[PDB]
Amino acid sequence: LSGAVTALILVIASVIIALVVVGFAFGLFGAFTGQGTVAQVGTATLSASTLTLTVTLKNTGASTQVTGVLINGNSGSVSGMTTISAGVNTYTITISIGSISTTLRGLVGSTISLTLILSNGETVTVSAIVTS
Amino acid sequence: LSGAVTALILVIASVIIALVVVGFAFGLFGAFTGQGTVAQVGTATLSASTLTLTVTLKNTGASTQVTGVLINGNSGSVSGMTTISAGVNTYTITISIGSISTTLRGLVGSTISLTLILSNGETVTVSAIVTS
Amino acid sequence: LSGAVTALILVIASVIIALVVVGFAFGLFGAFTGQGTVAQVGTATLSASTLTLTVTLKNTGASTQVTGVLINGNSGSVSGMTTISAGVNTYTITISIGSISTTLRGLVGSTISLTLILSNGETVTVSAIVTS
Amino acid sequence: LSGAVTALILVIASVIIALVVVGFAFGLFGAFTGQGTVAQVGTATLSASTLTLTVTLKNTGASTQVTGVLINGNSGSVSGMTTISAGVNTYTITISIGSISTTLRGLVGSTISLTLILSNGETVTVSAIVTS
Amino acid sequence: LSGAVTALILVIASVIIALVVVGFAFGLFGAFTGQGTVAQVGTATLSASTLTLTVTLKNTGASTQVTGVLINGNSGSVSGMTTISAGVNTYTITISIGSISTTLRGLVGSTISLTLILSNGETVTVSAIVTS
Amino acid sequence: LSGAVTALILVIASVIIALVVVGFAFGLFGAFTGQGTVAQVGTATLSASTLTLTVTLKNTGASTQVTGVLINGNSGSVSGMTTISAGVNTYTITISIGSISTTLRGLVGSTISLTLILSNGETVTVSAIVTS
Amino acid sequence: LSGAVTALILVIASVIIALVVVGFAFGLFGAFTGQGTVAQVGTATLSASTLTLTVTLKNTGASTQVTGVLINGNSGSVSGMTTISAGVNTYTITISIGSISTTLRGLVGSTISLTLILSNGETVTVSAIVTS
Amino acid sequence: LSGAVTALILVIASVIIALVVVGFAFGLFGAFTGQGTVAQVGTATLSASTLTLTVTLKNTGASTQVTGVLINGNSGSVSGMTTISAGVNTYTITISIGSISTTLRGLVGSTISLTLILSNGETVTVSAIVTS
Amino acid sequence: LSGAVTALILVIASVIIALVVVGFAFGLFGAFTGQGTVAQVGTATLSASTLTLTVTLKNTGASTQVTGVLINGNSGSVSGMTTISAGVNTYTITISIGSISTTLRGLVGSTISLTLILSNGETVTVSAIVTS
Amino acid sequence: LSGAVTALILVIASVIIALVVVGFAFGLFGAFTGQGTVAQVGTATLSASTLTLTVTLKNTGASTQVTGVLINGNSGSVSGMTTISAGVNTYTITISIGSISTTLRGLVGSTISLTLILSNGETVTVSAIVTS
Amino acid sequence: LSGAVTALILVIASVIIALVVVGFAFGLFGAFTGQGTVAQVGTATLSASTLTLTVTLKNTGASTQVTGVLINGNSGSVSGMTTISAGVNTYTITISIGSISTTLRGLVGSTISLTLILSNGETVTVSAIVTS
Amino acid sequence: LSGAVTALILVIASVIIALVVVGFAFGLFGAFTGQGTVAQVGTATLSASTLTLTVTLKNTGASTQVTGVLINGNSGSVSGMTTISAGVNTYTITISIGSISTTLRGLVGSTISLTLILSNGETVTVSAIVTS
Amino acid sequence: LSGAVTALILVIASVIIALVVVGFAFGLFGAFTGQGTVAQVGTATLSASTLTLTVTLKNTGASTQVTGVLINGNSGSVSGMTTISAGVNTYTITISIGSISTTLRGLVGSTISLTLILSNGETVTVSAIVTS
Amino acid sequence: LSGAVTALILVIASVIIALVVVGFAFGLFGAFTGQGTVAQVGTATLSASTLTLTVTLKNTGASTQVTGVLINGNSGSVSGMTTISAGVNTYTITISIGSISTTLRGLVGSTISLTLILSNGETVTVSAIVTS
Repeated sequence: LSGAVTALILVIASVIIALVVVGFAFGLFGAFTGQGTVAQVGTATLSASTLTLTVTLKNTGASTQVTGVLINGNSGSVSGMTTISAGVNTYTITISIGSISTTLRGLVGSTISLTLILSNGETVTVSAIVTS
Repeated sequence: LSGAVTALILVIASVIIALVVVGFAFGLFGAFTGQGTVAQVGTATLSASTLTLTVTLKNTGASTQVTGVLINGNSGSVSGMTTISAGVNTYTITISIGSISTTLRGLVGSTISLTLILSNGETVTVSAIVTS
Repeated sequence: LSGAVTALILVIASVIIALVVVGFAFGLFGAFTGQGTVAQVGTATLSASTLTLTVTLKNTGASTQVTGVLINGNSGSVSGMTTISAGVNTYTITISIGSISTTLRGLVGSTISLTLILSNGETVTVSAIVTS
Repeated sequence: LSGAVTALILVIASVIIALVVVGFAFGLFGAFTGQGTVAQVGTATLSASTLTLTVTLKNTGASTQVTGVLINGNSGSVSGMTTISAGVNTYTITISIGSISTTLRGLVGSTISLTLILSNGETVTVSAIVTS
Repeated sequence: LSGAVTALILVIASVIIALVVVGFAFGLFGAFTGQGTVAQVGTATLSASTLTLTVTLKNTGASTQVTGVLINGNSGSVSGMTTISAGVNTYTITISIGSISTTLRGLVGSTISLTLILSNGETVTVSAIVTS
Repeated sequence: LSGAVTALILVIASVIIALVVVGFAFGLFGAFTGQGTVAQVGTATLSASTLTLTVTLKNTGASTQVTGVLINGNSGSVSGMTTISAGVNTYTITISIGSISTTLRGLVGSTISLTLILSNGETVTVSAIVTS
Repeated sequence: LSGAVTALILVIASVIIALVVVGFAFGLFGAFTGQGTVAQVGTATLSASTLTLTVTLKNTGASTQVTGVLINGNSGSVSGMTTISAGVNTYTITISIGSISTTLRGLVGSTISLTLILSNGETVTVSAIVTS
Repeated sequence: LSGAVTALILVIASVIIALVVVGFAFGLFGAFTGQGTVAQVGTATLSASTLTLTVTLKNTGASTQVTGVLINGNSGSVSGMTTISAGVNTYTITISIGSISTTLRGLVGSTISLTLILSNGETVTVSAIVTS
Repeated sequence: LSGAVTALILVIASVIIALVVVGFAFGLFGAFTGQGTVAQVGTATLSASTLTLTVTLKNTGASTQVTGVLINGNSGSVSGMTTISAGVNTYTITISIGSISTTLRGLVGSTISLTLILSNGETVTVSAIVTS
Repeated sequence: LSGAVTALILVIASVIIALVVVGFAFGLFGAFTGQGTVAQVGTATLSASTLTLTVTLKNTGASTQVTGVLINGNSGSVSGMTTISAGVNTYTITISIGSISTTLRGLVGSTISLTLILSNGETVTVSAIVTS
Repeated sequence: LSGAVTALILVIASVIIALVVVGFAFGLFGAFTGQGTVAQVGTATLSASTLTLTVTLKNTGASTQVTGVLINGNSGSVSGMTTISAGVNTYTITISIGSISTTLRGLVGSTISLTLILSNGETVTVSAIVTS
Repeated sequence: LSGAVTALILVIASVIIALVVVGFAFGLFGAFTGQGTVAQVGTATLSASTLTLTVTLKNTGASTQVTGVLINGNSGSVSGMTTISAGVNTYTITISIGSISTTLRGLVGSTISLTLILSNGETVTVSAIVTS
Repeated sequence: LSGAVTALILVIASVIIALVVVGFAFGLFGAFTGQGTVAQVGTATLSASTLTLTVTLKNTGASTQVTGVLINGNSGSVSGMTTISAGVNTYTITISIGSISTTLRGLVGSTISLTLILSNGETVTVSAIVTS
Repeated sequence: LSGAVTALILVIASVIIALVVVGFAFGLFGAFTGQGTVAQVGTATLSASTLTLTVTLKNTGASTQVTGVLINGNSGSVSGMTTISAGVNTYTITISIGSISTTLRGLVGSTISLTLILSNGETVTVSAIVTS
């Protein structure tokens, strides 16, 4: 008599745990699909004199914050417009690095490769032209 | 004399309980087999202008209700053809999100990732092409 | 003489009472063997729109009624085809609960667990599929 | 003097009743050992056009019948070869559902999961391939 | 003569106790089945700045309170809308915890995993998207 | 004087009968202690082609013969090594059923469960491998 | 005495359930093996004026059908030779689309990429050379 | 007296039954361990013209019979070396299916996937190279 | 008077019988607690060249003997260090099976499952690595 | 009479034990969810001359000590700021290995792979750039 | 004449003793149902530096104090908040163990197992995460 | 009276037995919870020259002793630090196998998996790096 | 009494069964850890004149013989250095296939792809360069 | 009760199994992150007069041994600086090759490709200019 009731209790507990696991697995699918992506879609303009970067970055997911920016050398924080809206938009971003200041004078008119770190863990690689 | 009648009473009651448990266990097998699954079989199309989603879903179970949808930004409700029939069918679904409206204009011709919230605790990842 | 008559009377009375007890025990054996067994042998289809439960029940003993049904929130009375015949049959039952009404539309296509309350004290656990 | 005869009568009745209980327990053991076990051994073929199932079922127990079969949408009755012989044999079953017919044509070449409903309180979960 | 009377009394007492045990065992079936199954059915949403929790939860049982919540390592209390009704409905919960404050700005737009601790002892794990 | 003789006669008769009953109860104890124990101890090999069974049994009671053997559907009398000695020892048994012949060819290399009806009212559950 | 009876009943039920699960799992292997994949083997020719596609498709599994075709613009519907036989064969398929009709005239002599939508939830990438 | 006799009879019967169940449970361990599993070890050459399969199969259990083979089109009987020995051997098997004949001629030099429906309720996925 | 004497005799005999039964029941406790428990602590190794088995067995009970061993297809005898001492130990066992001799030479380096048949009514399941 | 009392006691104990097991099982989920997940977010900072490390680690679990750091050939210890704070943060940590010192001067400006080992069995791959 | 008086005395005594036994039986059930049941409902916390334990135990029975606590390797005496109040509460538990000190440093943030020793003779497993 | 005394004595004996069994079952809880669990939590350095082994194994259970070590082809003893304390520590274990020496020198820098057979009945698999 | 005796017997048997199963599972993990992994580390030199193969294979497990070597057209046996010792070694293998004789002369100085069939159920891909 | 005990033991065993599997899995991440990646970073110089070689190599991971070197003509042993330290260095390696000895005089000042066989199992490609 004691065995069967325990069997039913164990069956119910196993069903409950299985349903929780399945629900969490589907939640992972949804969350990972909706995490958010950012990638370059067109050539970006970078102002060498003022260290201002104008970039066009698409977003097919949730809003993402631009935590940091890095170059082939030193990496510096963003000055303005940290937030990235969903969809394709034109962003005005100022880069403030002590070492990079007054070092792009000779490179005006030639392409430069940059990386835009994102808060959600994604990484953005952009190629841009620099102008005075 | 009391011990034997007690033993037979307990045996009969325990047999009844065990049969009930076995029957419920088999009912669980049937219910989980027939719970119903949904998966995509081809490229879908998401209209950019009217936020109209055209998608084909393969169902191998009971009719399911599409309670919600998820897009790049906020989760939104669906307002057309919620019911999902059995077999293979083509659906036309309208999405109602105020904020994400008109953002799809920039992304015409690209590829997008969707999620269709289903009633039976299931999220179906969907791939669609954004068209205007 | 006085002792002998008393001994004879006592022996006869003891034989009578022992026979009565044995007959009662055997009647108990028969009644408990034939008290009635109820179990579910197939997937139950539960409707959320009209709150109607379709179930299959096997009975190898006495016929029994369904006094009530216990669902997620609270026990509710049954209003259709309470009587359970012998053998294997299909019973269609209408459940009337005001409080739990209009909650099951979110569960269409999922699986639900509900318990039947029978007249003879036995509780039959049932696994069912929610459909609209 | 009645005490001794009462004790002897009670001992005899207890012995008979305990023997009955033990015999019933062992008979129940034998019956449930030979109750009838059915499982699949090879992939089943389901014909979308004719709704014919070419399934091979292993039976390690007593003979049992197919009361019904449930498919994605609605459970339906079976037409031929309901009786299942002991041992592994190939069976042909015709499935009749009102609306399910002609819906599986889009599923040709895919995989479908269905469960049969046997007589001995058992549901057999069968994997299947739809065929043209 | 007293032996038969004692045997009868013991038989009746054994019957009463056995019926009580059977009734208790059958009542425990509903008592455990009705405790409810709680599991996520769709991706949740968490606001980093306001630290307010939006989640969708499915319940197949009685109302269950959320005693505490833990996200990374620490357990915090919930502010409002503690009670969880039966069925699938959206839940808005304000989360109060000192450690999380000023930390989630890094994880904007990134998937996170958190668990809600319920009153009935059942635990639910949730996958959620952190939003600004 | 008349009463004392009857009292003496009744006392002596009651003592004699009580001694008889006590001795009979002790005889029941001794006889039921060594009624016979038979339980399978090792894996049994069943020959498919000739339908020959090879099982190992453990005996702790008096020698008991095998009345018959029950198989999935048919019950047939044994033909070899009916007698079971006390202790653990291998037995070779030939089963005689007309229909079982050639039926077990499919299950070569598979497990099967059989029952051996014994003379002393005991049914022994047996697990065996069908090897050709 | 009830405990051991429940033990054997539960053991037999667990054996049956495990056998059914194992049989279904092993059947799923062959079911998902036999579904068969389709991949183009030779260069395909698409006739711009008559919208006729001459493609050879290698089918390594069960027979499938071509529900729809996807081209540079909107999707299309096949009209002839929908059924795909097993093995390698040359197929003649006609595509019917209203708006995209005759637009290929400018692309005569070039190469185009199209995707076929098969019945078994499959998309087949096909490389096509347009001819006059 | 009678109660004590009944108690001892019940104790002895319970010991008998419990030991029988324990012995059967331990026999099940050997029965399931010794059933035998068969898996492919190396690439299997196939003859397209003669429709002969040259496969190497590893068996670590009991002898088994290859009941049938499932090929892309439809399952067919195997007419060569149904018997499988223990250890690792090279088995030459001739497949007898009329419809699929000469279809493999096109696929000479490409890999193919087969399924063998073993006797002991097992399907072995086989990877083979088609040769002529 | 006779009734009083009968009552006294039966009371004394009943007390003695109850003490005997409870003593037997309590003795069974130690008898079954000390029966013997056997399981492997470490992986075994079977030498194909000499058919010597090296296994580590954990015993938490009385001494037991290895009556036989179950291998892939057949049951063979053991001829070395059958006796098992209490406590974790390393044992060397020589296996003699003529029919499947020298077959393991091809299987060197693979896993294998083999079963030990003990004399205490138990079957030990042992995992081993075949080595030369 | 004692049989029913034992039946009730065993049922009560079994129910208590089953509830204890279920409560422990839910504690397992509650423990596992908060065990912590750590992943890199962006390019790290490495100083060759000072051997000072500053790396950003996403933290979603309980704060844990850093047992050590993994370097090219030899594992390394942690000098300061061993404790980690939940959430994205920048922390200055010093590796203390005598041999590795002054070796990094050769590889200034080249990508390097490091590993941070968590105390609770987590090892995370870190990609960094070496700077002077 | 004495026979009737003796029979009446014995009958009254037997009735009184039987009623005493029946009344004693029910109080036993009452005491065992009110014996005190303890189960876990939430994840616990252990401090590495101070070893302070805070756990929530569901209490469905009479107040049962904790005599001691088990740890991974030893038995830990209770030094704080021995008393337990029925219902979910917060307890500050300190363990007086000397050699075990400074052994939780390396486990901070990992799953740990503990067990409570109640004063009523029951033990409950604990799942927890230790913190610094 | 005779029946009443037996009822009382057997009830008391059964109650004592029931408490003994329940106490054993509840003691088994802590007995098997504290049996000893060990896991691997960090990269284990292996020395090629002196065969010195540096591991990191968390001990969340009872104090245990490493009974032996298994390598790719040989099994050898452990030289020092056989005892494993509670909590994560750095363990230096020396292996003494003549054949293993100097063979692993060619495997410097690779990944090697080792086995540590514990004394509590659980085996441990370690991921190790061969260093010189 | 009888029920409690049955309960103790069942508990002891269940503990023994669980111990055996857990020990066998740990044995499985040990065996799979020690089964042996074989891969290639450098280019293989194949002599076209006498079809002699020189390869360098690393091994992390037991010695495994080379059952067969496969060439583009036909599989063949090996003649020397069948045994593969643990650790990185240089092996010389002679292949005997009549058909491929003198065919390799045209491939002198060009890349080729090989295949090895090891005894431990493994296939190895070997890149080789043909030398005259 | 026995079922509950078995459930507890199996759950605990699964706990240790899952923990050890997770730990071993993370160990693989650690080991393969630390395996050691070696590649060329600058133009190498080979002295044809004395077979002297000067290359610059970077080892981002563990110390690795140059077991052998391979050129187009043949592969010979290395005699100079087998050991590789962490970080870049100028390696003066003496190569002993038979066939190609004193044959590079003609190609002095021309590009050549060299291959070195490392200890961990990875090969490298060297672009070197041979000099007189």
